[PDB]
Amino acid sequence: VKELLEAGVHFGHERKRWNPKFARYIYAERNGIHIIDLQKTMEELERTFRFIEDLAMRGGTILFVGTKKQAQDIVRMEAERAGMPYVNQRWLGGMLTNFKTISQRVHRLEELEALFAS
RNA sequence: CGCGAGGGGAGCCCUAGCACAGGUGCUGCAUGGCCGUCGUCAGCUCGUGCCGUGAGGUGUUGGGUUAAGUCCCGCAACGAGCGC
Repeated sequence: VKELLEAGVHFGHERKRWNPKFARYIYAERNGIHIIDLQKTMEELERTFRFIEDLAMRGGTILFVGTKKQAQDIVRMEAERAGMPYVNQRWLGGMLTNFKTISQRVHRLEELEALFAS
């Protein structure tokens, strides 16, 4: 089930504007674009979900983020459809790093959300 | 007190003396207060996060607008205070 899906049309991307580090994940350069090695992809997908799963079952929250248009919307979906926080707009600076202070606004949200109906 | 004369006496006053007052005498570079000026000009900063060996940055650089740090949209920043 997996392979086919991917092999479908979900691999190989940016071309000639890469990073040599990422050279471990790549099959070849067809007509220009870098054809990522899915074979290896799979292997990694595993360990990844393993982690996700080994966490999704222990009451742990995850934070998804995607501030790019060619991927905004969807991320908005998959998040609400999982109750997992997320970021679709401008990922403010110091969120995680200055949470306590960013939160201050979240509180200001309800501060109004309440004064809304009154 | 006292028949009374007169005698003691608390304020206030006059003399004497003691302790002290008073000085627009100096220092506005010892000061408080208050006033004048840049100028009512659009400005000056703070809390936390982040960058930087550090002084310090970022915020408050950029795009449009305004009498305006006025408002907006952007953004490793997220907000706030004194000014407007």
